[PDB]
Amino acid sequence: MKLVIEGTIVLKTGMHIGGSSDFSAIGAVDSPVVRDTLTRLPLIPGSSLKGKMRYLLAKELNNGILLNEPNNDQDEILRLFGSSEKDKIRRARLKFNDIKLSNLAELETFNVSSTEVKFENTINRKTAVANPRQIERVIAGSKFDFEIFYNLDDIKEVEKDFENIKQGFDLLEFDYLGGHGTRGSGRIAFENLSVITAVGNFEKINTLNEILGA
Amino acid sequence: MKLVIEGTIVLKTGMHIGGSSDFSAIGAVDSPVVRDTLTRLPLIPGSSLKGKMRYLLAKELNNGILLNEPNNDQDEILRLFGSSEKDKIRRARLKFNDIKLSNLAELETFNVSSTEVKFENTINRKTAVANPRQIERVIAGSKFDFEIFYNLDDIKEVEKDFENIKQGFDLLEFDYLGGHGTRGSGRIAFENLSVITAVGNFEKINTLNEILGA
Amino acid sequence: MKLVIEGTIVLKTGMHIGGSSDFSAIGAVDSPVVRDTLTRLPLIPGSSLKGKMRYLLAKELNNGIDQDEILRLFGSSEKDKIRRARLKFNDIKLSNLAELETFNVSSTEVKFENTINRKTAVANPRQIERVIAGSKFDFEIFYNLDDIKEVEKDFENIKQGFDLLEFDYLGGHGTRGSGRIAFENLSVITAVGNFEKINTLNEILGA
Amino acid sequence: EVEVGINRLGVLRADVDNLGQAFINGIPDDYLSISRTATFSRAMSRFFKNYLNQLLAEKSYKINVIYAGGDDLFMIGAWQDILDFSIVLKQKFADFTQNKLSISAGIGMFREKYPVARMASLTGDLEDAAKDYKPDERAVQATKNAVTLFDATNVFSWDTLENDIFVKLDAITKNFEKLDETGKAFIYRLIDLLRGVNENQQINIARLAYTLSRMEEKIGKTFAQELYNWANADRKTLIMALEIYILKTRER
Amino acid sequence: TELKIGNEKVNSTNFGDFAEKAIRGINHKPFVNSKGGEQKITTSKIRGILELVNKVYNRVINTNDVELSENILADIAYIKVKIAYESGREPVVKDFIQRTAFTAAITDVMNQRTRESFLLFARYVESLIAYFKFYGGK
Amino acid sequence: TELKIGNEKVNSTNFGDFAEKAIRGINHKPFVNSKGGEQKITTSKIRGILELVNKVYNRVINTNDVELSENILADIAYIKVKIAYESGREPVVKDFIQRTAFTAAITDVMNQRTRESFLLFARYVESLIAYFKFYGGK
Amino acid sequence: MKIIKLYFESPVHFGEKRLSESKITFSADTLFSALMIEAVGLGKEDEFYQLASNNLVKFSDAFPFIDQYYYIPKPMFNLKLEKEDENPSKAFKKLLYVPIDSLEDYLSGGLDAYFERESFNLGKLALSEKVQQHDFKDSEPYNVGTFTFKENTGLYVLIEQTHPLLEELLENLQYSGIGGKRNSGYGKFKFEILEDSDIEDLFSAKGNRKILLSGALPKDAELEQALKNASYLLERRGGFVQSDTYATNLVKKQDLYVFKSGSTFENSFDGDIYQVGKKGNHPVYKYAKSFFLEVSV
Ligand SMILES: Nc1ncnc2c1ncn2[C@@H]1O[C@H](COP(=O)(O)O[C@H]2[C@@H](O)[C@H](n3cnc4c(N)ncnc43)O[C@@H]2COP(=O)(O)OP(=O)(O)OP(=O)(O)O)[C@@H](O)[C@H]1O
Ligand SMILES: [Mg+2]
Ligand SMILES: [Mg+2]
Repeated sequence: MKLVIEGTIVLKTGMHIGGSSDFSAIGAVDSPVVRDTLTRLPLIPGSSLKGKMRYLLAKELNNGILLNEPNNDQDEILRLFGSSEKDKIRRARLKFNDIKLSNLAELETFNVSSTEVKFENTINRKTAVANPRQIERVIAGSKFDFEIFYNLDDIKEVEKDFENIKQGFDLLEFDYLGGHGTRGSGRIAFENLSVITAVGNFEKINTLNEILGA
Repeated sequence: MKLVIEGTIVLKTGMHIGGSSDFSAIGAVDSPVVRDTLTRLPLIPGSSLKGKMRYLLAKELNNGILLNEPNNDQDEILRLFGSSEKDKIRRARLKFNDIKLSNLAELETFNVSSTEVKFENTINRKTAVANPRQIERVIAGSKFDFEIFYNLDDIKEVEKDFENIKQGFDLLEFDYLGGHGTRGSGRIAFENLSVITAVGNFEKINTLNEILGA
Repeated sequence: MKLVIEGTIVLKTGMHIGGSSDFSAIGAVDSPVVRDTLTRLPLIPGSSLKGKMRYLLAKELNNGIDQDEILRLFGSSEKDKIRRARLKFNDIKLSNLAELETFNVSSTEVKFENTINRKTAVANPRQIERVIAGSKFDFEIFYNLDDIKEVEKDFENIKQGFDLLEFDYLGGHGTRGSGRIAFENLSVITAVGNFEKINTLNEILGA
Repeated sequence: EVEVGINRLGVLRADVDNLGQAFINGIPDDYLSISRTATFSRAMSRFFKNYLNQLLAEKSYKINVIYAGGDDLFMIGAWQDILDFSIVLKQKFADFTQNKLSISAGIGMFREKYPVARMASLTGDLEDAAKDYKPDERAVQATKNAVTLFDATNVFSWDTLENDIFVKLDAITKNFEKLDETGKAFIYRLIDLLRGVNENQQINIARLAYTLSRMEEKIGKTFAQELYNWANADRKTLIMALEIYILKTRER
Repeated sequence: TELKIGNEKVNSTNFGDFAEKAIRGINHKPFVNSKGGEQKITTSKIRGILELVNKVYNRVINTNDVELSENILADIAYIKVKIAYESGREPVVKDFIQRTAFTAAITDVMNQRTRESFLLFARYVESLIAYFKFYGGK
Repeated sequence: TELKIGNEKVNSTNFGDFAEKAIRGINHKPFVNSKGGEQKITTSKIRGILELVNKVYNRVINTNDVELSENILADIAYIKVKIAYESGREPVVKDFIQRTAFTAAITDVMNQRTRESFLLFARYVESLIAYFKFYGGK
Repeated sequence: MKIIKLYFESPVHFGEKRLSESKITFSADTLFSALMIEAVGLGKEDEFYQLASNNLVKFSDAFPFIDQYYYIPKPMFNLKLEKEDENPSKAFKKLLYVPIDSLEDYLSGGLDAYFERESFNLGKLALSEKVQQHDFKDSEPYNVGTFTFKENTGLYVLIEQTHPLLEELLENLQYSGIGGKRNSGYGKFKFEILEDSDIEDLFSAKGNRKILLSGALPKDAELEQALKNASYLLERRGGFVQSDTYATNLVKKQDLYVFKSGSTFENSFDGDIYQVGKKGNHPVYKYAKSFFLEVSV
């Protein structure tokens, strides 16, 4: 059995995820955001979402401290995100996906594009001279509908898996996703968190929703 | 008699299906994909598709547990994908073929290339220092027309064989197709599935075509 | 009295025929392909094509229901029913080097594969040397006009074997994606003697 | 019985060079006697038969000698045993004959079901390729003092040339046992790009640049540049020593 | 092949040696600024050169046309424009661009208009960065 | 993709060289003041012109649309208006525009209306700024 | 006289006793067997046997040719007139084939021993690992000894007084291959009758010593005459009868022992076409007529 965790990621502040492939002009942008190559639609890579969620959850579950290596995290994190250790390989019960922004029509109703330009600078404390940059940033109010695949392997510890999934989601809500988060950017929110059966039906699927929506 | 199963593998997210080295620079593409060597077109190996599909079907024909060798999995899996067990050699009914990118012209309609470079990194936790990595991925929206030959050893198992084939295609929907799938990549979809008779006119190919296309 | 059947084999998905055990490294090509002894160009041995075509025809003309057709077309020596041959297969050398060199690409590729353990989930990276797709192999098959009545049935069976090879593979790990081929330029022209019905034999292969 | 190695069958065909000439004119005319000729003949025969038996019985050798007799030698056994007993055979022959008679060998790798007649014929023509060795094509007759290592074209020697190849083999074995276990994938890269250097040279200098680029905390770049230093002057020597090292250390 | 540099000629076989020679010439006698020098270019300033070249290398590495397309040629010309622009910003960059004749190689690539020429140029630049590594650091 | 700078058509590969020609021509033979003086256009003014071009380029570039919509063309016509205003205010800016075909280039983009035309115009202006920074200095 | 040059387009298997090894040349009994099989194919085996048994078409075996250098197996000279100088030892032992124009130079001495062998390079022997695929049983790995020639290299056959029937048979033998695995992808060649001028002088010459150029067996009458001051070598010519219309099963033939094609004689004998298959229902023949090259020591 396999389950699909749907939901939406709503940007609270501007969100920047780096990665640059071509044509950064000399007066326009210095750090573009990652975009879907075909449709040019900005996206949240599943790698970055998975990594931030794993970091926050592993730090929270262990002791509040996290200095180890990913293949030596706690057993919940190891069983939910995977482990490549030689003799102890845990197959990941989560398959994150790349997350394109869904409410572009809603944004176009407000006569705005999905990305803004943010003008920053650093001020040399010696001479008080400013060095300007130009960060492309996905505007607040953008919504990213996602889908995370959960491989239902153990029928009994699925509840603890989903409690930790919700805990990691809530840790992201009080943190940033991608880019210069401590300097204002990156704030996000989660909504419409619902798990559904990929094929067939699961006995505790009404329980797994109420431990996701609450 | 021989049947040909046609379809399209459409990339929902970027796919990193390759492992071939093609004289890569230090920081250009740290992980390239497999391509057709002559036409440079991106390629889905038939071995990769066959192996992932066999894994998913053999696990989902138990269900949920698969810890044995490929030759001890299941009569359905052995008769569909092949067994080399010394006591009972089984000839595979499915002949997978390497799959090339079909809609390159449709990609050029959007002035986009066939692949992309996805910048990732890794954050150490005892030192909090990143470590980049650039992996090549075929663009989401790429389409791969495939033909898989099926041979009728007996027509009393063809209906269940196509049940299992459609099931494996469905299980590939909620998994990835080889690569960094757990971290966003590899999500695919199956479209325009059909089965036709290579030579002759199979009597009950309408049931097979209505069960492949659902 | 002698017929030569020309034609070209086009590699569609890459082909790995044969194993020549020599010059292996830690990475290596764990399984190389057959090549010419002198020019080192890859080839399809006439034995490989002959055997795979005979396999396809024997499993086709029988369907679990060898026969006279297969024995008279490929030969026989089993215990009493010694039939000599009518088809005389030849080694097929790689024709596309003028074309393959314009792409600045070698005639062979190294395909990277792995098997993943189902208990320990541990991979195992194997390398398979493979003749790249789009390679062409112009061939010749000599047919001996032992009997003039059976020519049409023999050539219908030859075309059927070619067609069965079209929906199959020719060498190596085919069910894992390799070894798909195609045929074109399929013509038969009498080499010695004069066959008045060479037109219908060309129409058999042309179809 | 091996744990790390290759599943190949190695053979040896050692033939003393110019023994017939050592009988026709090797012994001085002034010192020509029936007793002296008989002494030399019996010494050579006893050497071959008896001392091959005793040298193999001295310690644990995985050799199943087929023929010793006289002036000839056939051996079948573990591949690494053939390789490491070839040197023992050459040094023992040099010691017993006081460096007066040259010897040639030939080693071939075969499967567990390879035709033994084909084994013998291939090893014989490799032996001939070792017999017809000449550093320069100016002097009359061949030096005959050479060994062919798995190929008729790979005619190495027993002199300072084999000294160099074995020093390289020992150094590579000592150094390249303990890498990062991840950056070792460049070894097959080097092997398949140095398989023959008469073609596009771009990738060779590119690998040189990559080896220079590789910069972390390791043994350093002493041996990482010694690879480059030995990659130009000794091309066939490097490939032969590297392939011997790979076959010895292959996890097969 | 046939990549003009200004004083010599780097063919497809001779990019790494010239790159190491140029880096040694850079490492020897460092740059002279207003205050008599003397600091050397940073790893994240030859970075920019390396990703600038790779942003076309990734698009040319996987193709089979002998001559570069008009889209690739435009991006190479844009690389030339960018390297001209950034050299005016910092002098420690301009000496790197001059002592290692980037501009002549780019212009010859734009004159040859062939895939192999740009591959050789990219190999030369990559070897240049690789040789800056293992000599300097930081 | 074929701009009409002055009397010579500009394609997608000669933008850098033609912008270099424009900057060197201005640098070698500069504008003469009314009051018997010599001065160039300041870096602030050309940077403001580039910013104007960067305002529209930052929204055009994040698209796959072949032809620019009516809003982009309206913004381009407004930028042409501001070019005329700057030319009318300071005669050095008018001279800089006239020696190049910056007005003629913007008119060609306005007449072509395609995305690629404005992309080439942005490339040309970026190269003008690049070769000002390289040649004029700072 | 009439050098028949055979140019092979595929590696050949000319096996001597087993499939795993191949030799570089085929003998004259092999060629006569091939031509007799062709003649049975087009229904004139009787006229071919009459021609060959009446010496109207007598041929040597296949010798190598490299770049218009016609080669011959090292003649079995008694070497009684060379002990004065040169190397009367194993130096002239690895030498397998000498050129046929330089034979009188070799016979009188002065031909380089080392130089020839590296000069004599025509392709190389090859392994060809094959199998018999079985659907459920184990596959049967076997290998075929093959041999590929160089680009400008092949075999050449000496024929006196070429015949229209022989020309017709050699056209048919192009498309049926020659050698071991000819119905597999191995036997394949094209030929040129190629009359030659510097060669017919060697066979119009005279001399005391005669060089046998075809594996021949003397008649019972002249064995005593031929076995006088002769330096010969026997070889067994047997194997299996290759025909589907013989003895209704796979039966061997009477092994025949013939003088090798490098032997030297003082007395010229004319060999015989030997009935080696008698219990079957067609005459299996061993072509063992004699083809000589007279020289003078
Ligand atoms: N006492 C004596 N014994 C043998 N031959 C003698 C003697 N005095 C003179 N001669 C002459 O020498 C040659 C020998 O040629 P050959 O008859 O071919 O005989 C073989 C072999 O029987 C003989 N042999 C081998 N081992 C011994 C020993 N232990 N003692 C005596 N004799 C022995 O030598 C010949 C070996 O032939 P090859 O191995 O091929 O020679 P090579 O050194 O390998 O040459 P190369 O390939 O390196 O160039 C006759 O003329 C005889 O009258
Ligand atoms: Mg000896
Ligand atoms: Mg001997």
